[PDB]
This record gives sequence, C-alpha cells and structure tokens, in this order.
Amino acid sequence: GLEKTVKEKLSFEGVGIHTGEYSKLIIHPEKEGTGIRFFKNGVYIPARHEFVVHTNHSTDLGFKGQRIKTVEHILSVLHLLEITNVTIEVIGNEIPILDGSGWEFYEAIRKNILNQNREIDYFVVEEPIIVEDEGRLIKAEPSDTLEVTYEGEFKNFLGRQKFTFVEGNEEEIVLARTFAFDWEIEHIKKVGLGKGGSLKNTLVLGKDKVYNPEGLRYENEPVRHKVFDLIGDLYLLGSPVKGKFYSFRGGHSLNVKLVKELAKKQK
Ligand SMILES: CCCCCCCCCCCCCC(=O)O
Ligand SMILES: [Zn+2]
Ligand SMILES: [Zn+2]
Ligand SMILES: [Zn+2]
Ligand SMILES: [Zn+2]
Repeated sequence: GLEKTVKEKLSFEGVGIHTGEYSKLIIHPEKEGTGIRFFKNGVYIPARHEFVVHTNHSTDLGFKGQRIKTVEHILSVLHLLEITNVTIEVIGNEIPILDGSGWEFYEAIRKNILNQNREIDYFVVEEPIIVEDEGRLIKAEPSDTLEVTYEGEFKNFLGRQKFTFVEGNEEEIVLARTFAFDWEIEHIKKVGLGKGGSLKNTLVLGKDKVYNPEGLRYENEPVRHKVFDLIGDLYLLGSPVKGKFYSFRGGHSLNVKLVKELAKKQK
C-alpha cells in the first residue's frame, strides 16, 4: 500500500479524560517518509515506543520536558486508516477524549485521505513471541494482514468474552467506548487522574449494572474497545503493523511491553 497523509488540516477539541482540561488538536499533512509525530510547545514527539512515559491509565508520550497524555485512540484510528505521515499539533496536555471512542476521529480522517508517492514500509512480525504479566498475556505471530483478538475475563456480569478484528472490519471497533468499573474510580481519582471522566465519555460498569442510561453499544463493547486500544499501542512500533495478535486480559502496560520486545528483536 502507498503511504498516506491528510488532504488538509483537521481539528478536534474537547476535554481530556484525565486532566479535565480543554485541549485542541490540529492534524497537519506531512510529506513521504515523515512518519507520525506530535508537536507541543515547539517540541516534536514521535509516536514511537521510545517516548512512552506512562501506561497505567492511558498511554502517554513525552520528550524534552513536553508530555502528551492519552494518545491511544487517535493513534489507533491513524493505524487503522494507514495514515503514515502527519503531525498532530497539541495545544493542551492531553488528547481530547470526545465520546470515549475513535468514531469522530475516524469519520473525519477517513474522508480526507491523500495517497502519496511511496510504498509503505510495514513492521512485519517475523516470529512468534509471548509476553506475560500477572496472569495477563499477549501473543504475536506472523500474518500478512493485521489481525487482533482480545479475550477478557471480567469480575462482573461481563464474564468471559472474546472479539476478533480482521482488516476490513474497522468500523466494528472504532465506535467502542473506553470503560471503567465503579470499584476503580476511587483509585483513579486518588492518583490525580480521571478528572475529565463522565458518563458522556466513559462507559461505567458495576458488578451487575451499567450506569450509562444509553447502555452498551454492543454486548461485548468492552472487549472491542480493548482491541481498539491494542491497535493504537501497536502503532508505537513506528509504521503500520502486519501480524496476528492474541491478548488475554492485556492493557496498555502489557501492550507497550510487547511493542518494546518486538522492536528489540528488530522483527
Ligand atoms: C462517575 C464519572 C466517571 C468517572 C470516570 C473515571 C475516569 C475514566 C478512567 C479511564 C479508564 C481507561 C483506562 C485506560 O486507558 O486503560
Ligand atoms: Zn503497496
Ligand atoms: Zn493506577
Ligand atoms: Zn487507554
Ligand atoms: Zn482506550
């Protein structure tokens, strides 16, 4: 496939789920071979694993004293549409959460794709690999197409659920919203996070209840969102990824751990 950028500048704005502050994005077109990077207060922060500085409740990047929180969703949408060259200018300290999914980003960027004059240099998983952490596990193996399966084992009514994404089914995961369980809200607030969270941008679940009056968009919306997250974190490898992935209870921390190991193996 050929590298792609956006036809023109695209802007998005809104509160950040963690900072609770208003932030704005301006997605700028870039020439072939530029790659995906963020720009904040005069500093360019490449969308690569070397710049990850936090992964507990979001994937955050930083460089030279400048930090940007929650890049997982915008990066996942860019990965899914195979946008390879753009500069995401951020005026604020975090990417706007919007409705908690990648829908708005997806609809806008998809309508503004510009093919360029260079073959994409994909990151191709060359051999099987497995990373684990406290019962959580993620496996990656060779594949001509990006395939991602996420299996969750939740302590509430969700129980055991599984979802598989395959190329062409992008729309099945870009609408899945971020979620949190009521029993983890106290901790998130205590560590200085989740300041912008609300039922408008977060699916809040209880042991046996869904607080959002609109309910779930899909009975397995939570696992679809986790697949969406992994695809965003996988883009930290530096280019569109070709491989088959299986994540069991994975999260941003384990996702980045996998990315770093795959990168080391210069796979
Ligand atoms: C009662 C209003 C709801 C408060 C929402 C708390 C903030 C949401 C935390 C974000 C959870 C996603 C964590 C992740 O990125 O893996
Ligand atoms: Zn090609
Ligand atoms: Zn924490
Ligand atoms: Zn996240
Ligand atoms: Zn997410």
